[PDB]
Amino acid sequence: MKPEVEQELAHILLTELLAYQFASPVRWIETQDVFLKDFNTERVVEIGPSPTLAGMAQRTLKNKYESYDAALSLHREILCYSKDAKEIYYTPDP
Amino acid sequence: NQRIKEMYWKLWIDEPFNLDFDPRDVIKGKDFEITAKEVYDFTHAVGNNCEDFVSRPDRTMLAPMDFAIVVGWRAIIKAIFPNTVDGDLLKLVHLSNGYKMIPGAKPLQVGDVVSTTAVIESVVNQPTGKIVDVVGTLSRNGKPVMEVTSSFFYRGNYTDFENTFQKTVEPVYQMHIKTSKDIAVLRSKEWFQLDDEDFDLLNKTLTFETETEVTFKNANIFSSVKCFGPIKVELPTKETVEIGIVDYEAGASHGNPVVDFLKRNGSTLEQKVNLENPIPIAVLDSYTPSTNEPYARVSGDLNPIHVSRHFASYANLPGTITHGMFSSASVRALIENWAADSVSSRVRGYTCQFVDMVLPNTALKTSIQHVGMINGRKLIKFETRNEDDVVVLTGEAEIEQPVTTFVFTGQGSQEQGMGMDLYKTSKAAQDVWNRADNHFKDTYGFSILDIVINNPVNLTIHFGGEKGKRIRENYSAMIFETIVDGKLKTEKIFKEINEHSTSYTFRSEKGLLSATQFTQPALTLMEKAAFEDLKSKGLIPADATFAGHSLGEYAALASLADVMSIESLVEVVFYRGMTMQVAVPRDELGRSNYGMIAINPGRVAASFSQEALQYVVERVGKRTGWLVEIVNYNVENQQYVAAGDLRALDTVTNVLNFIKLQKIDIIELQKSLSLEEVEGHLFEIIDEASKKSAVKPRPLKLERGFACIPLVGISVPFHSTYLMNGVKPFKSFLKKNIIKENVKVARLAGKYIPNLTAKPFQVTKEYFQDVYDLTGSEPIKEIIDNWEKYEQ
Repeated sequence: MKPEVEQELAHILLTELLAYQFASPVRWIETQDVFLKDFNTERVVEIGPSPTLAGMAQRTLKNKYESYDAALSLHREILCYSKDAKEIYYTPDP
Repeated sequence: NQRIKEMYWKLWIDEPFNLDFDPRDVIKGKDFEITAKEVYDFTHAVGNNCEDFVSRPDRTMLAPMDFAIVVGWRAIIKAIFPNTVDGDLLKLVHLSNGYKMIPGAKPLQVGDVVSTTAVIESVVNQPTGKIVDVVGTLSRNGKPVMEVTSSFFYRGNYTDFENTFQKTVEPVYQMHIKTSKDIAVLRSKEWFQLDDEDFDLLNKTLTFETETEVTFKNANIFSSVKCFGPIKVELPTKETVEIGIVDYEAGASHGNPVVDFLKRNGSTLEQKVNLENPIPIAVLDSYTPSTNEPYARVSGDLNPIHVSRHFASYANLPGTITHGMFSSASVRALIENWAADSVSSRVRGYTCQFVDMVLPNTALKTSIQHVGMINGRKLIKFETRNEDDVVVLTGEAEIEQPVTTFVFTGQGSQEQGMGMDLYKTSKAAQDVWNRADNHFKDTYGFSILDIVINNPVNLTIHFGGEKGKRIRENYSAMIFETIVDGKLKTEKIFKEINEHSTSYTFRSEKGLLSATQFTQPALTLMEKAAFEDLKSKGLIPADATFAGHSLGEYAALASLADVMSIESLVEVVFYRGMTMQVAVPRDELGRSNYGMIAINPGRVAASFSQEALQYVVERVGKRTGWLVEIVNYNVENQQYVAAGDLRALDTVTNVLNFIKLQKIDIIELQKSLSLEEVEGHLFEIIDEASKKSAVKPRPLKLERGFACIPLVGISVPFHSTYLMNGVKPFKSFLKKNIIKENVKVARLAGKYIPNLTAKPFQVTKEYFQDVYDLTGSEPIKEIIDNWEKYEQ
């Protein structure tokens, strides 16, 4: 497939996505089954003013990724930009 | 020296002895098929405990990067042999040894056959001696996997400036042409030749794939400098095309003019950000082995000086000096345990400079530090010191941060003075805010920065002068292309605004920072600014995934995708805001009979799942005749946000409160007791709940259920079926505002997670078909029907 054809298809796919995300229920469960499970995410950074999606990522982990994660020995970091700016910037106080 | 090359040839080189070859002619090493034995032996020799290099079944046994010398060494050392590069091999110093995995190269497997190639760059005759830096390019399946960079030193006096040369491939430099004197500068530059002389450079980024060949006369005078390469431009598609050439040639030069230009008027492609404080990782005690024989055998570095007492003594060395590369590999193994989190794949690069000399049976101590980042890769500085409190080894280690998924917060989370400190402190923050501020003041004649800072209760927009005309113009432009019975029902926003409207008032109950058309810009804007600050710090892995909650998705895609610019972002997010404000009937207070309830399925009953509440809302919506559904599938059986009618929220709250008080499950009674009985038995509960919910006034307060929680100040039912009619204008906007070119599929591909289809962004007929099924659309239906016509 040509570059500019794919740039046409990816634009119209994006316009669809945003246009219907506008007014459709958000399957946020299956995103949390994509990145935490399928991609095996090791750091969850909530770019927000207050930690809520950190709350929902944590509660997804301690429900259905408590036994799955400890077997692979992977360390999840549930961060939000508002509260854990130290750890995202890596600036521990002495 | 010729006999010394001969003898080192016999101990080292496995070819027919002839030193009569051009150093400038690229050297090809023979294929070395990696085996699990040679890896096991090399790992035990260096003292590598990593599970990555253990032969475990099913998984493919990784290769240590240290082993990359064993393949490469054959070609690498071979570079020092030529009759051009004359010197005693005994008084040869290994200065620096660098390994860089080129980004996109997966680490070596166990069944690989690796193509070895070495080229000779830096043959410089110093007054102290002769530094030879040689580039070994190792390739698997034709593609380069790692680069092996070695700097070697002949001690003595080398006045060999005839065959002295420097063949560096100068880094590429981007040059942004904003001002009219900049193109005047580049056209004043003689060496800037173009393919078409008339080519406009205004608002262009020009890259120079330039490389310099210098012959020397003296230690500083360059007898001739030939700096040349193709000048390309970043196209709107972000493809690179050659539009000009640098063809700089000069004789007795003391330096390059282009390099001086660049250190004042050129910007390096890559900067390595510094932390305020270097993070103390560890200080780990390395120990050299009694004998170097187990390392020398596997490595193939048969310099006797590492093993032979008689050799070491003849070379004025204080003993059978331990292989420096041994201690290097030993210290990286400690970097891999501590800073690579016991992972071999997390290593990008590793450069090690041998400062001092190390003997067998020594008590070294390695001071490791996490100092920096560069584009998501942590920078590790380690030094190695002996018992005598003398630093023997230095080195730098670029280490990939793992998969870090981003989640961007939606609405309701807004507060006063959000992201003010960052707006004062960070440069990039200032830049985002100021850009969006300037856009808003020139476009809509209001300061979003004013609104986030102090939150005025009401904000006037005065069309009072010439400035007021261009502001008012676009205040007539926004419309609702709402779909009603198949025909466009165009409703302009602010019907009051017309050709004779001089002033309009944005009216909020408590403060306009609460009204969604100012939350959405403010939230998104801050998040973008915060992420730009993270990128100016280089703390974001390029392998990261990213998603959003409701509004956040727009902030997430703007940040991690850069699909739409700051002015694009603010216009589209403000359009969304007002398009959702005025998609619903309101009053003077901006109160609508719509909102949300965050329902805990486990609270009403533990056995109560998300298929039970989906049935409950499906049955309540039809029995009441009001509009409500589940709009955010947040946590599985712990939080589902349901947006819809305020009476529909109140009746559903009453239904789930009564079900918890009665302690009866709908899933037990439907499958186990009687079939199609709990349907007519549910409608009496929904009737009872709906008659009490309806009586209450249209602006009824939303109160907390036992499972349910009221989303405070949510007038709009976001993501509900109520504003499916408002999709037709929004798509009409998105096609005008998102550009063909500005979409970069690779940077989106497997990285952007859409909210509709929680599957990584993929451009394939299956994904279009999945989107078409989930919500029918004429463009994607046409595209799947015409799929095989776009491939060719």
